[PDB]
Amino acid sequence: PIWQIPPTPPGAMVNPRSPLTPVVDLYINSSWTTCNHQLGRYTIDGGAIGNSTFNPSGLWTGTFTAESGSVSGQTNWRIAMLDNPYNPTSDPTLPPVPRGFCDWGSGVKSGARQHLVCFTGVETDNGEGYKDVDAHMWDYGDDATIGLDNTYQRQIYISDPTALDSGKRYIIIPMGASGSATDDTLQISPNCYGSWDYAPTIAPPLGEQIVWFRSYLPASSTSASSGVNSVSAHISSLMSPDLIRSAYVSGFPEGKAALLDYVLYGGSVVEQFKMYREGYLTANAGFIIPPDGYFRFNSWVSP
Amino acid sequence: PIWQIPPTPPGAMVNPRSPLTPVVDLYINSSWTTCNHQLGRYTIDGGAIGNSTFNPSGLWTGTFTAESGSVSGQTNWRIAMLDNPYNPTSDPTLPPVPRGFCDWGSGVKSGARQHLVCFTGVETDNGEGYKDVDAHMWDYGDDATIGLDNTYQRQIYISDPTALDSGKRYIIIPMGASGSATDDTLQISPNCYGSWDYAPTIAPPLGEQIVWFRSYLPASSTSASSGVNSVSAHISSLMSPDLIRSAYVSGFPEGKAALLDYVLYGGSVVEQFKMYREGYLTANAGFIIPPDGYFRFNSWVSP
Ligand SMILES: C[C@@H]1O[C@@H](O[C@@H]2[C@@H](O[C@H]3O[C@H](CO)[C@H](O)[C@H](O)[C@H]3O)[C@@H](O)[C@@H](CO)O[C@@H]2O)[C@@H](O)[C@H](O)[C@@H]1O
Ligand SMILES: C[C@@H]1O[C@@H](O[C@@H]2[C@@H](O[C@H]3O[C@H](CO)[C@H](O)[C@H](O)[C@H]3O)[C@@H](O)[C@@H](CO)O[C@@H]2O)[C@@H](O)[C@H](O)[C@@H]1O
Repeated sequence: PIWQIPPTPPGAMVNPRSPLTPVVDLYINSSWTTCNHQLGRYTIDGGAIGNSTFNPSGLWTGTFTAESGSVSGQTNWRIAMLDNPYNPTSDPTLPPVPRGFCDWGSGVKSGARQHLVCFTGVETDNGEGYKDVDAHMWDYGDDATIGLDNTYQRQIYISDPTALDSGKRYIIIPMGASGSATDDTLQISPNCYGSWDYAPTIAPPLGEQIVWFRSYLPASSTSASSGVNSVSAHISSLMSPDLIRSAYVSGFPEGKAALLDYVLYGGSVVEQFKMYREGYLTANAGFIIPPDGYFRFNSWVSP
Repeated sequence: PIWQIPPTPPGAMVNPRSPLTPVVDLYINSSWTTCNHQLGRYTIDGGAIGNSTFNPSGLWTGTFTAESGSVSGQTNWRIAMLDNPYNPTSDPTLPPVPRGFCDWGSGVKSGARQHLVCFTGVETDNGEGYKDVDAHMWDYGDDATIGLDNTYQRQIYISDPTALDSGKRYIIIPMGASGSATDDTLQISPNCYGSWDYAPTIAPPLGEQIVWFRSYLPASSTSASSGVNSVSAHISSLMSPDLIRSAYVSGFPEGKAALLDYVLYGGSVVEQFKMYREGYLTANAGFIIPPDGYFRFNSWVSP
C-alpha cells in the first residue's frame, strides 16, 4: 500500500529534544555518524522507543527534591534527586528519570561547562505552586565518579550561593546552556547503563548522512552574585513525531525503506531523502536546508 | 469512507491553549455554552482556523518592545508593544498579535487580577540572548479604554517598580495567573476587532455539551515587597491538534458528523461523543472524565 503524507512544513513541527524553540533548518553534519539520544526516538513497530514521547512539551518540566548536602570540593553544588512519578518504586527494569525529561549532554569531566535549568524554585509551603523561579546551573550526578558524570540518572546538583531547603520539592524547566557549551557537546547525550530498555545508539547506512531538524537556543544569563555565563547554541533531534504519526496507518512493508521528495519552490528544486523504519531519515554522500518545504511520497526502495 | 483513529489517550495529547502542562481530565461544564478562543481552533476543511497552529509549543514564547512610558494612575504599569514577525508591516488584513501567542482572559478594567506573563527579561546587549529572566505580571492594553483594554492586540503593560530600557526587545513566556483570577476569567478571551478573519464564537447544539481537554496550571509567586499574587487555576481547550490531524486523509462526508467511542478501563464503560466539522467535541448531556482511554470510530451520523 501507498503512504500519504500531509503537507506540513518542518517549521510547523515540534522539536522533541527541545520544545519552545521552533525548527529553523534541516541540518546535515558529516562529523555526526551516531545518535545516542533518548528523546526523539521513534520506530514503526515499537512506537515511542527509549524515553521519548508523542507529547514533548507536556513532559518537559520536572521536579526534584533537595538532599541537604553539597558535592565534595565545591560547596555551591547542592546535591539533589530527580522525582519520578512514572516509576514510583525504583524498579531497575524501568527508566530512572521521568519520561520526556531533558538529556542534553554537558561533557565527560568539565567544571567549566554546566547546563542551565533556567527556572528553578521552591514550593510555596501551601501546595498551590512554586516560588521565586529564576535561572540556575545544573548537571547530572556530581562530576566526580565515573558512574555519575554521564549517567542520566536521578541524581543532580544545583549551583546556588545559599543552601537549598532540605527535603523540600523544587521545579525544573531546562532552558539554556552556560560556560563553554558548544553545539557538539549538547549533541552527545549522557551514557545510560543498567537493565531498562533504553534506545540503542543508531548509526547511518554506509555512505549516507542524517537530517537533524536543528533549532536555535538563545541565552539566559544573570548579572548578579556569582553570575551565569549562559551562551547561545543549537540543538538537533532525530525526527519530529509529526512526520511519523501518519506512517502508522499503513506500516512499511517488510524490509523496505521509503523515498521522500522534499520540494521547496514549486518544482524547481526537489531533494531526495530515504526514510527507514528505525526512525532516522538519510540523504546521501553537509549544509543547512530551509524549512519551508513539504515531504512527498515517491516509492518504496530497498536498503 | 471510514476514519481510523490511533489509540492515543488524551493524556498523551498537547493542550493548545496551555502547553507545558499535560492534559489532566476531560472537563464538561453546564455553564460553558460558548468558546470565543483564538487558540485550539481547528476545522476539518479550513485547517488551522483563527489564530491557532499545529505547533502550539513552538510558537508559545513571544517578544515585545518598550514604549518609554507608563499607564496613567499606576506608575508601575510600564507600556509596551507586542511585535509580530509574521506581520512586519501592520497590514489590517492579518492578525495583530503573533501566531500562537497566549489569549487567556483577565476581565475588563481589573486591578485585582493580573495574569502574570511570568518569565520576562531584557536583551543582553550582545545579540545572543536575554538576561535576568524573572517573574512579572502583565496584561493587555491599559485597562482604561474600551478599544484597547481587553481587545487582544499589540499594546500591553508590564508591572515593574523600576523603569524599562526604552526601545529594547524583551522576552516573554506567559505561564501563570495572579490575584483573584478564577477559572472562569481565564476561560473567556479578549475580544477581536478589525478586518482579519478571526475564529467566530461556537455554540453547541441544543441539548448537547462540550469536552474541554482541561489541565491544571500551578502558581509561581515572588517573595518581595511588591511581589506577585500568583494563584493556581485550570485551563481548557476546544480541541487538540492530535485528534483532528488523523481526520484529513478522508475528510468527513457532506454534512455528516462522527460518532466516537471513548473506551475506559477494560471496556466496562464506553461513552459516546459526537465530533463535528467545526472542531468541537460534543458529549451529549457536568462531571469529570479520566484521560485513561482511547478514541474509537463508530459511524457517521447526521446533525
Ligand atoms: C574559572 C571560574 O571563575 C569564575 O567564573 C565565573 C562564572 O562561573 C561559571 O563559569 C565558570 C567559567 O566557565 C565555570 O563554568 C563555573 O563552573 C561557573 O560557575 C560566572 O559566574 C561568571 C558570571 O558572569 O563569573 C565568572 O566568570 C567562578 O565563579 C567559577 O567558579 C570558575 O572558577
Ligand atoms: C501595597 C498594596 O499593593 C496592592 O496589593 C498588593 C498586591 O499588588 C498586586 O495585586 C494588586 C491586586 O491584588 C494589584 O493588581 C497590583 O497591581 C499588584 O501588583 C501584591 O503586592 C500583594 C502581595 O505582594 O500585596 C498586596 O495585595 C494594592 O492593591 C493595595 O491597595 C496596596 O497598595
